[PDB]
Amino acid sequence: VHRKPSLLAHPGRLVKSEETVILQCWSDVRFEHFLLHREGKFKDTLHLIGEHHDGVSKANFSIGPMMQDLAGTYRCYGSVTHSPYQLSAPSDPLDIVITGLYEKPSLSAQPGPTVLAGESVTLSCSSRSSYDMYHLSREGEAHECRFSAGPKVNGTFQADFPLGPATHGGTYRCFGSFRDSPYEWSNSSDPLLVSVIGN
Amino acid sequence: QVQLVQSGAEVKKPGSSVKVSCKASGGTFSSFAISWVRQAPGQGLEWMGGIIPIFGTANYAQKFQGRVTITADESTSTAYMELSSLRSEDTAVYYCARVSGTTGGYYYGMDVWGQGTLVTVSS
Amino acid sequence: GGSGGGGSAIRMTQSPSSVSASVGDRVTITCRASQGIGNWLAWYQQKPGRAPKLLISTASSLQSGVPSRFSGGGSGRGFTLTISSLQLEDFATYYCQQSYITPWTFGQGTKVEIKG
Ligand SMILES: *[C@@H]1O[C@H](CO)[C@@H](O)[C@H](O)[C@H]1NC(C)=O
Ligand SMILES: *[C@@H]1O[C@H](CO)[C@@H](O)[C@H](O)[C@H]1NC(C)=O
Repeated sequence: VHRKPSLLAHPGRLVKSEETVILQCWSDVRFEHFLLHREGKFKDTLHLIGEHHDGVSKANFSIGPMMQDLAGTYRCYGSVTHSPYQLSAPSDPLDIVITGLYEKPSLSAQPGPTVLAGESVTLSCSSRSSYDMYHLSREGEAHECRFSAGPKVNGTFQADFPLGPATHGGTYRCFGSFRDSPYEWSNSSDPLLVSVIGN
Repeated sequence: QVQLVQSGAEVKKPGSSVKVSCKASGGTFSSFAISWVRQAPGQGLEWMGGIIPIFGTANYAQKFQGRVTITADESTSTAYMELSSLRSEDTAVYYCARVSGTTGGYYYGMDVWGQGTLVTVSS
Repeated sequence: GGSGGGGSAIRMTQSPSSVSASVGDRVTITCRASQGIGNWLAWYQQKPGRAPKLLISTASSLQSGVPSRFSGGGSGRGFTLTISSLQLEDFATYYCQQSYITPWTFGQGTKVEIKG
């Protein structure tokens, strides 16, 4: 029974195809060895000996030129021992997704892209592709997943994201995904800038 | 001097089940990621599946999922492959090999191999 | 090719299907992919009975104990394997494998034979 190693991703959990992302496990407890498990299309466990600085052990795992297999729920385990790998509690799960595999969707803003403060804005994401689910990203990273609507009268598959009352602007992007390949996402929606005018 | 010893050649009837053993020597069993490759008269080489390194779980190919289970035991230092429903076309030589790893999570190749076990599905 | 059910099995088309040549000879084997596997290709050699042996990894990296006459190159979707000086022990069947996406696929294979 050991404390959960903390796993984070630099730059972010969204990684483009043929691009590189770094995943780091840090823990106040000092493990000589760090382990990382992926659940998905390709299950693999990667080992790197821990680097001990200050009073916190850390380890930088590199996910290479991004491909489909390297996407999934990554969990980091730690061990002070060597051969038996007496293992720590699982890290909090981190889902790494690949972007750019499928066609790009479209992002709209009702009422409008530029809005006064307090006026609630509901961004919407639509595409002709039969995407089962749409995902929204603010400033390069967000966690808002909503299911797609049925084949709309216009022939579209759409999901409405209610941002709520807007006081701080931001650049939002939208991605599309299927149920069969959950951690495999589409191209990026052309960025939309919510602009707040305040008096 | 990492080398792999496979179980002896076996001959079974259609509908039966076959279990092939892959003995590991020359290193830590947990570090190795072992995969099973089938060479059939009519099929050059096919990757049936493999075991993940440390935790011993398995990835399977879609064609062979449902009839193939790949297991391992650390104490035995041996991997196993089991074909549930034998079919006449499954007659082939079955190899076990360690797939090497490299930077970025990629695996680049299968460096070590085994002598192979031949199953012959005869009525 | 692509139908929204994910990346279909990366299909390797290997060439030639068979070759007969002499000793001290040069022969080239080409391996083509459906998708782009980068440099993540491998060439294997299998002599009869004996298990297949890895010769070249990472498209161009040669494993230990491999003669320099065995040389291979390529990138993206096109790859080659060039044996500069053919020798008797070289005569066998050669395969190519993709190490990119999980559906790990091998080429059909190329057979090298001595005429004598
Ligand atoms: C991991 O990489 C990040 C980004 O460059 C860096 O800030 C951090 O110090 C690295 N950690 C280690 C242990 O090298
Ligand atoms: C994604 O966008 C890029 C440009 O950023 C384009 O080259 C590529 O073809 C797009 N992919 C799809 C599937 O539409």
